[PDB]
Amino acid sequence: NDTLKVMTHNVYMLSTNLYPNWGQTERADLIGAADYIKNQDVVILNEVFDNSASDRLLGNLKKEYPNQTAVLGRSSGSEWDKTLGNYSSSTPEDGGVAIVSKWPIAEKIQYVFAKGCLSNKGFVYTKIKKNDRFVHVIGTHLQAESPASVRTNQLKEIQDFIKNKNIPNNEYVLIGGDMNVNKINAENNNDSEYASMFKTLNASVPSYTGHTATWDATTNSIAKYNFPDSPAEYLDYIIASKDHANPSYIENKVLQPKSPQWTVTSWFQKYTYNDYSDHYPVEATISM
Ligand SMILES: [Ca+2]
Ligand SMILES: [Ca+2]
Repeated sequence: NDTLKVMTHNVYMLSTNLYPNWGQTERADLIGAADYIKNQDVVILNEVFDNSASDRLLGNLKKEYPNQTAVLGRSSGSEWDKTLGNYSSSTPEDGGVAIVSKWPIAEKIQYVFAKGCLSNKGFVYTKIKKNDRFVHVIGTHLQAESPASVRTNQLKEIQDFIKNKNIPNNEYVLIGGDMNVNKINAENNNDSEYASMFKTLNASVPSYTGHTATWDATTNSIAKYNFPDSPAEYLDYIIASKDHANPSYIENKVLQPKSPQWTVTSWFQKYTYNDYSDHYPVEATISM
C-alpha cells in the first residue's frame, strides 16, 4: 500500500559482562515475541550491545523480519557494503544499532561518528525495496547527556552523508533512533537543541501521538529503578528529510507496551520488572 511503517526502539541490552543481571537474554525472547514490534515494514534497534542477547533477539525477529543488518561497529567485513567513519576494531563495545525489515535490503552501510564525549557509536544506512519503491532508512543513537555540541556534530555527519549519497529527491529518506535530544519544554524555543535538530538534518517535524515521553521513570519500571526522580524525557524520533520525498503525513506514536513479568537476582535480592526496556518504542506511520 501507500503506507510505510517504521519503528525504533532503544532496547537497553547492555553487555552481560558488565551487567550480568539485567535480563538481557530473557528480554530478547520477550521482545522477539511481543505484539508491539509486529506489523512493521522496518525496525530500528538501539543499544543491542550484548553480543549473545542481541544475536538472540535478531534471531527471534528473523521470522517476520528476515532482512537484517549486522550490528553497527561489531565488524567491518563484507556484511557491510561500506564501513565509513572512525571505525576502530579495538573498541571495548560496538555501536549497538541494527536495522531489520520484512523487505529486501539493497544497500547496507555503517558509519562511525568522529566525535564523542570506546563504542563505535554512529549510524546504519539501509536502502530498502518496499513494493517496487526504494525507501532509505538511517538508524542511529546519539551522544548521551558540551554533549549538545557533540550531538550537533554527529547530526551534521548524518546530513553530510545523505547529501553525498545523491539519493533521488522523489524517494523517502528517514532518520530514526534515540537522538538524546529532549523535546519536552523546548518546542517553543527556536534556539533549543530540539529545534536545531530539524535544521541540522534538514528534516520536517512529524505529527506526535501516544505517550508524552519515551524515557519515563514515572511509568517505566526499569527507568524508575535507575533514575526514580528524573523528569520524563522525549528522546526518540523517526523523521523525514526535506531534501527528498516530503510525506503528506508522518506520525510518531509513542507506545507504552508492558512485557510479561520477568525476574532477575542481584546481591541476594530478587527484582521483578514488566518493561521490555527503559525506553518506550516509537511507531512511525508515513503516507507515501
Ligand atoms: Ca540508555
Ligand atoms: Ca557488543
